[PDB]
Amino acid sequence: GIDHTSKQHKRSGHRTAPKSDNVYLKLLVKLYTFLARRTDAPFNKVVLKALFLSKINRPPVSVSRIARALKQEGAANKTVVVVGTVTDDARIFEFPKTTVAALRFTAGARAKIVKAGGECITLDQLAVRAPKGQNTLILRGPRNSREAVRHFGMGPHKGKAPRILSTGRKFERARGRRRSKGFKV
Amino acid sequence: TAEQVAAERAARKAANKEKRAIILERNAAYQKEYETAERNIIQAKRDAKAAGSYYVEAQHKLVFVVRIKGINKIPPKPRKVLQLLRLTRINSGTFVKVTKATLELLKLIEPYVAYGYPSYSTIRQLVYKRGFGKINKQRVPLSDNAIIEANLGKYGILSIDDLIHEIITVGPHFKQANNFLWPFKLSNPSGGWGVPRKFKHFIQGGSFGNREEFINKLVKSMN
Amino acid sequence: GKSHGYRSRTRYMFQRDFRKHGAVHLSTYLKVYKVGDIVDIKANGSIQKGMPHKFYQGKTGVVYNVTKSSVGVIINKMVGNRYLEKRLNLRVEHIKHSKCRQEFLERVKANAAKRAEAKAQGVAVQLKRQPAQPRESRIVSTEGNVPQTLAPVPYETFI
Amino acid sequence: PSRFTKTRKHRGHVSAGKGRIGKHRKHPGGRGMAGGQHHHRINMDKYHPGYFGKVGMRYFHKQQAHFWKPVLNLDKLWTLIPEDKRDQYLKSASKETAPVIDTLAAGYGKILGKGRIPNVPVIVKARFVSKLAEEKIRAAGGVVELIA
Amino acid sequence: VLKKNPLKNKQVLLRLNPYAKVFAAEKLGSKKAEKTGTKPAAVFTETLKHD
Amino acid sequence: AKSKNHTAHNQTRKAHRNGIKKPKTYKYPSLKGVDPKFRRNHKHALHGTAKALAAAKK
Amino acid sequence: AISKNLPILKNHFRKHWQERVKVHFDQAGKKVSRRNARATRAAKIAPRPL
RNA sequence: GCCCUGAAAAUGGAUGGCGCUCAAGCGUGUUACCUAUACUCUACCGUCAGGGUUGAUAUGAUGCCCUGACGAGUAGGCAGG
RNA sequence: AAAUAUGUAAGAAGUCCUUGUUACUUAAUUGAACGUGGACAUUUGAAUGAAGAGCUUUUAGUGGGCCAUUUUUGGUAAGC
RNA sequence: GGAAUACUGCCAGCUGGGACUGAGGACUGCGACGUAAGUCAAGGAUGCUGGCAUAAUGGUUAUAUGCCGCCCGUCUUGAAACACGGACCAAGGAGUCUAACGUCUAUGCGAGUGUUUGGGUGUAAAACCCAUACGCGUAAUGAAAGUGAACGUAGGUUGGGGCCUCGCAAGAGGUGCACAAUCGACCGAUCCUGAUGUCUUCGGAUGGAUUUGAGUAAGAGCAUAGCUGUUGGGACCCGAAAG
Ligand SMILES: [Mg+2]
Ligand SMILES: [Mg+2]
Ligand SMILES: [Mg+2]
Ligand SMILES: [Mg+2]
Ligand SMILES: [Mg+2]
Ligand SMILES: [Mg+2]
Ligand SMILES: [Mg+2]
Ligand SMILES: [Mg+2]
Ligand SMILES: [Mg+2]
Ligand SMILES: [Mg+2]
Ligand SMILES: [Mg+2]
Ligand SMILES: [Mg+2]
Ligand SMILES: [Mg+2]
Ligand SMILES: [Mg+2]
Ligand SMILES: [Mg+2]
Ligand SMILES: [Mg+2]
Ligand SMILES: [Mg+2]
Ligand SMILES: [Mg+2]
Ligand SMILES: [Mg+2]
Ligand SMILES: [Mg+2]
Ligand SMILES: [Mg+2]
Ligand SMILES: [Mg+2]
Ligand SMILES: [Mg+2]
Ligand SMILES: [Mg+2]
Ligand SMILES: [Mg+2]
Ligand SMILES: [Mg+2]
Ligand SMILES: [Mg+2]
Ligand SMILES: [Mg+2]
Ligand SMILES: [Mg+2]
Ligand SMILES: [Mg+2]
Ligand SMILES: [Mg+2]
Ligand SMILES: [Mg+2]
Ligand SMILES: [Mg+2]
Ligand SMILES: [Mg+2]
Ligand SMILES: [Mg+2]
Ligand SMILES: [Mg+2]
Ligand SMILES: [Mg+2]
Ligand SMILES: [Mg+2]
Ligand SMILES: [Mg+2]
Ligand SMILES: [Mg+2]
Ligand SMILES: [Mg+2]
Ligand SMILES: [Mg+2]
Ligand SMILES: [Mg+2]
Ligand SMILES: [Mg+2]
Ligand SMILES: [Mg+2]
Ligand SMILES: [Mg+2]
Ligand SMILES: [Mg+2]
Ligand SMILES: [Mg+2]
Ligand SMILES: [Mg+2]
Ligand SMILES: [Mg+2]
Ligand SMILES: [Mg+2]
Ligand SMILES: [Mg+2]
Ligand SMILES: [Mg+2]
Ligand SMILES: [Mg+2]
Repeated sequence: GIDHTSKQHKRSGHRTAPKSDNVYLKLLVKLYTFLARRTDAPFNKVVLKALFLSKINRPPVSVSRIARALKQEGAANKTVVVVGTVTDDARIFEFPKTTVAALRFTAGARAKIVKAGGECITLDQLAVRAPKGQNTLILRGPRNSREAVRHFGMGPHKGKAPRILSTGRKFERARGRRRSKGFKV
Repeated sequence: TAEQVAAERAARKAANKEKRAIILERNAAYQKEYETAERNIIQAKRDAKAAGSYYVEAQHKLVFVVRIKGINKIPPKPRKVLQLLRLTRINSGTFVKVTKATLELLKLIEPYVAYGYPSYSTIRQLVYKRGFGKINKQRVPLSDNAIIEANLGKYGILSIDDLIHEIITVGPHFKQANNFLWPFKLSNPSGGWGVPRKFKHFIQGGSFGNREEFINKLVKSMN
Repeated sequence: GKSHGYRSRTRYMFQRDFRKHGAVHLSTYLKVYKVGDIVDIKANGSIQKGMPHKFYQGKTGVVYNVTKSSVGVIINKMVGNRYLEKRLNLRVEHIKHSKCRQEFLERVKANAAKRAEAKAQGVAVQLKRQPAQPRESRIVSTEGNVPQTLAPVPYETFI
Repeated sequence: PSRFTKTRKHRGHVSAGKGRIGKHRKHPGGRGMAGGQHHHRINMDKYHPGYFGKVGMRYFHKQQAHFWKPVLNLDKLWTLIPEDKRDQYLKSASKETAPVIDTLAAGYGKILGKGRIPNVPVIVKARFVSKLAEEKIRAAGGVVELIA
Repeated sequence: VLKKNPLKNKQVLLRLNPYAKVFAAEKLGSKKAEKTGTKPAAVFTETLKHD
Repeated sequence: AKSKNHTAHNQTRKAHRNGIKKPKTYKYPSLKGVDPKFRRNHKHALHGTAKALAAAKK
Repeated sequence: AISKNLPILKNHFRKHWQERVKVHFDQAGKKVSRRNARATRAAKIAPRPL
């Protein structure tokens, strides 16, 4: 027998393929499991992983998040990658040229990006132009933005947000919320 | 490319020829380093006697340790120590550098292990027969010198006797060289433990504790 | 009923030392405490204001605050299976600079200097502590020292 | 679907998945929200502070959307102008032919001042405006026309 | 595929560490010490056989 | 029906299953409870040093 | 009972609700009916416009 | 020290039994010998981990392949069938 | 006044040099915080180990316990 | 005085007997012996020889023999129990469906999203099509009247993948999304300050505060679906004394 120090037969807590059944997605996945295996180039090893992620872990990169990321110094001529889908943002007016590799573009998103004289390519299109991620600028969306995570850590004085199905006064607003009704959180 | 292959292949048969003679040069040296040092302590004793004094030896810089207790019903503290010394199954063994801060581990761990001072002979047969190396978490036998150099080369050490040397002499990269060695998985002693019961002290009637020099006869029947 | 008041169990803990009662000397008020300072805690039971609770007796922490008559100390308290972080407001009479912290800094200075002198000769150093090694060979001499040889002593009562 | 369900994998183990000591029984602790003030108090402040007792004014026969004033930030605004017709005014900024934007028509009822609008005059007509909404419309050569 | 031990099977012995070749060839698993004459001081043996 | 009253038996084992660690250190930690008026003025030394370091960007 | 961190539901089913359940299977059925009665009203109402 | 006395309970019975007296008893020492699902080496099953591999190259890329480690289980969780 | 248990420390979130901010503080360009610029990356400041570190969400069962060495309270005692 | 010998330890000294194993399936590695050709025990067994045919061998079954094995199910600290149920067999026999939800995953579209109340249509409860609304989301805060989200490249500091520059490398510089800690700014509540003005009671600019908010600070949601979990329901199945 062995005094074990570690849980035996523990599996890594890590996705190993995408959960999806999307034929095409398993092809991209088949692409970059080759690119990441047969090149160094940190970039591939990253996208190959990013492909396995679930819809929460792939929050949308916005069109304006792209516009701003390009204002970075020595950025403007890089091609921004978004292993996930890119949405449109009514709120920027000036939107630069540049070519954007994503998984999906909303209608209005490739609209903006094209009309600005720019390109909208799929990832495998990126793969051929840049087998090593040359001039790629990977972008990730605001994960902790979900309505869901508002309630994570709900507790006295935690400042979080109750799971309350229908809000207002008369809805968890009295005893335990104000010094005048019992106490305060 | 048919004349580029032998061009590199015999560029490696060349390389391997040199390393093989360097090793020879070293191993032949080490021999005398031992041969002399051991001789010296002999005559040092004879001389101090001659002059009516007493040569007293340097305290041992190295011990080898064998866990001789099973895994269950062990108290938390010595249990912890037993692990940090990589001794987490019965009859496994490791080498320990003797300093105050390891000496008190051996204390804490004593009625579960039997240890002492290994001879060159024992350290040699232990590594040859049962020496495996730790590489990428894996336990790999030391079948060829290439394996050691691949991993201990950065510290010197590019042969098995380089390893042995760094162990018995202790010093510089003992930490690394010794950690490179997987804990030794010894068998039960062929010929028995020489004692009615193992879990008394070696002084009290056998096994467990520092049996000093005597460790060697044990490990040789476990090896 | 059981009793678990705030100063319960502290009949000897918050007691003054033998023949060291009354007035707390003025060294205790002249010491200066900065944030990040490491202090031992040891309540003075004659200074009833700003006492540590009896738990924190003998514990050692870091200053996170220096107010008028007190320091704020951060103590890591184990509760359940996790360490929780505690803010303490202690008057200066219940606090003390940690010696082992003052020795550390001395060794930092000492280490900088040894490093200077060494590099101002390009030579090596070893700046880090090694533990107590074995023992090298010796030759005890027998001159003036012919071994008095002892033996065990017989039993003997004497009442 | 049932065939996908744990209670198929439990077939053949006593007690389903519900223990031997503690059983699965009819309502231990009581049906619904029993004793929120008693044996379930901890959960009911923590997870639900505020639940018990009153606060504020009653209002008899409150009619929702007497209070109907949907909000629109400058943040958008230019969305209420058809995609195509938009760049027209955008490139030809003028106090002469500035696009009249009827926000009440679009379903709103108050312009709020979040964001930045480009320096291009606009006729904004709405019930109610934030003080800053006005201040930013005026900033870029527009005006607010209060309507009803 | 099969761990061969060098303390048997002279071949894998020779693969690891040569010199074995010269070791064996030059005996020296024996080899005699050179004789000396150091005799222990009179105080030494007085004390040995003491009491 | 009297029953066992108390113990801390096993409670150590439980705590050490996945337990202790320590409690997470941060350069720039929580100014919770630090002297207000020290803080107030510190806001302004900070505004300054930054503002001052703008005198190098332009 | 009350447990975990979940919304506080108010599902009013304490009343023999099962006795008064209306499922609209005849959604298809009564659409056809609704038409086979608009055409047949248009028929008798001559050229008038319904 | 060992032995003897002190030493009385109910079906017929218990150094486990037989039986053992320079013991097959008591104290001690020395060797050999027997034996676990434990230890050592090896095969095979599975689990986990780390790699290699569809460049065009007959039939499995969630596949093939190389390597290391590990395997008790109620209540219970999950997975694959 | 032990033994055994028990707090903290053993550096990069560090060290030193120059001098910048502020409404705090000082008799005071004094301090106290926080920084710019410069210098020191071989043992960067004990040992051993690390089968990887960190982290989030959600949910089961349980919430009668009992035993042994030692410490120990009640009881003549108890398989209390 | 000069030897032996015991005891202990070392040999990369030689050697006999017995036992179990023989995984792998072209080559490739490290070697060893050779003056060489070449040979080898060197990254896992080959050679020679014999035996078996209504048979050798093997699977199953019955019996005998050696050792071993109490009755399951249950509650329980503890059951083979002198605890309960169960004589035997077959067939039936228990976590369901629904309304509303939590978390996670898949999918569609995305600052939007949901065709199915209804209309159109049909090869007729299907499939195909659709206008107005409505719902949820894109605004918060306050008991309310109400007011309502850029000083700044939508801020500063510190980690930070990836990318870029130099390097032959090691390394150094640059930019640094997600995430994290911290300082600050913005919106509402609160407590102050109370300008220009006005009809003298109206108005509320501005600047603040160890106060406060389920907020802002280049949106993420809406919808179908599944497991697990939640509440109400006969609510996993059978069971009261009662009313
Ligand atoms: Mg939001
Ligand atoms: Mg708070
Ligand atoms: Mg023998
Ligand atoms: Mg034997
Ligand atoms: Mg003996
Ligand atoms: Mg015995
Ligand atoms: Mg052996
Ligand atoms: Mg009491
Ligand atoms: Mg007391
Ligand atoms: Mg004292
Ligand atoms: Mg007082
Ligand atoms: Mg199951
Ligand atoms: Mg089970
Ligand atoms: Mg059953
Ligand atoms: Mg049951
Ligand atoms: Mg409102
Ligand atoms: Mg907006
Ligand atoms: Mg009771
Ligand atoms: Mg009891
Ligand atoms: Mg209890
Ligand atoms: Mg209803
Ligand atoms: Mg009811
Ligand atoms: Mg009907
Ligand atoms: Mg009509
Ligand atoms: Mg009698
Ligand atoms: Mg007897
Ligand atoms: Mg006796
Ligand atoms: Mg005897
Ligand atoms: Mg004995
Ligand atoms: Mg004996
Ligand atoms: Mg076995
Ligand atoms: Mg198992
Ligand atoms: Mg400790
Ligand atoms: Mg739980
Ligand atoms: Mg629970
Ligand atoms: Mg519970
Ligand atoms: Mg219970
Ligand atoms: Mg104990
Ligand atoms: Mg030998
Ligand atoms: Mg084979
Ligand atoms: Mg047969
Ligand atoms: Mg039996
Ligand atoms: Mg049965
Ligand atoms: Mg009972
Ligand atoms: Mg039973
Ligand atoms: Mg009985
Ligand atoms: Mg019963
Ligand atoms: Mg029956
Ligand atoms: Mg049946
Ligand atoms: Mg149609
Ligand atoms: Mg910026
Ligand atoms: Mg009934
Ligand atoms: Mg009845
Ligand atoms: Mg009644």
